[PDB]
Amino acid sequence: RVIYQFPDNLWWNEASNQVYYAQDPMKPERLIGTPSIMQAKLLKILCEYHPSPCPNDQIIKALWPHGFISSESLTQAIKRTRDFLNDEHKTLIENVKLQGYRINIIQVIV
Amino acid sequence: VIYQFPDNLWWNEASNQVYYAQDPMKPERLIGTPSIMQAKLLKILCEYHPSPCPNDQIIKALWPHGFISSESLTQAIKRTRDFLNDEHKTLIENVKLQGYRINIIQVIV
Amino acid sequence: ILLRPVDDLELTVRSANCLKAEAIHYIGDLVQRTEVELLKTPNLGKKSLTEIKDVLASRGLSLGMRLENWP
Amino acid sequence: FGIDMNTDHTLEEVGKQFDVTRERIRQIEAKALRKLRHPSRSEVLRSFL
Repeated sequence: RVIYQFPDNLWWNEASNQVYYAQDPMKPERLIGTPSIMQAKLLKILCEYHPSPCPNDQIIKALWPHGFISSESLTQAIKRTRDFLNDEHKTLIENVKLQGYRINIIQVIV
Repeated sequence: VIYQFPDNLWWNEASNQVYYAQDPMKPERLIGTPSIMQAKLLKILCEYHPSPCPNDQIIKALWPHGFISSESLTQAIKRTRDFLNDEHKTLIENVKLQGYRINIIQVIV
Repeated sequence: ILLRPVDDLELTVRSANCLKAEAIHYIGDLVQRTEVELLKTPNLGKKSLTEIKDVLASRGLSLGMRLENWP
Repeated sequence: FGIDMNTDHTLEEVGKQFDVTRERIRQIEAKALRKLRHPSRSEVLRSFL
């Protein structure tokens, strides 16, 4: 069981894959829900590289290894992924130009 | 490679992050990721140390391909001073007719 | 006019900077290139290109002509 | 330089025109000088050598 903490008391439980709000990681309070398989993919690419930024080419290759996909698809994926993780202030995942995207992780429980 | 500056400022080149921390392995207050040419300038300042870097070489490194207006040099330095919150010019010192020098407390390899 | 160097056009330091970075030295080299080829130059944006167009059109010249056996 | 004027002036009273600053007057004059040196607006003056 691997669980990741995000700012504003957010948690994501990967093994069962639930995003939620909870003061206690073992006791959820408000369940945001289940991210999609490609959404979990997106958080995977942002998560395996912390604290280093994940380059745009690497995430694009990983998400769609066999698809002719434009970078606009990656960017709208980030946007409509914020649509689900409710990061209105762009603080959960930071976009730094010509260097890629990052996700702010407070702690990891394994 | 891990660089310490005055006032407990830690820069990690592998992850390329700068932050305030008493313990290098435990960030306390994150400043963040400098831009590309900021990284080039920091690496130049850390790579001629102890000696300072002449202006021609930093000019040729920050913008090699095209000769650039001179002010940009100083202006780039300003931002590299400002992002590292070096208001007192103690992290980047300028030696007249000698170049630009950086202050490193220690390096962790 | 085809035998003057680029600086005669009196370009903004941004422009002359960019065109000197791509080894575009002669107005023939300016004209034989097209708008899209210039817009692909790094740091050469749309408004820079439009002011190049205005200034070059001041001197009775335009972009995109084909000059045989240049130079 | 004193063109169309009785006396020549140094950087001080040239600054006294709008803003009393020396290095700005120098840099303005130098910019004007390299701008005039441009071969496009100097052929009429080169003929006086």
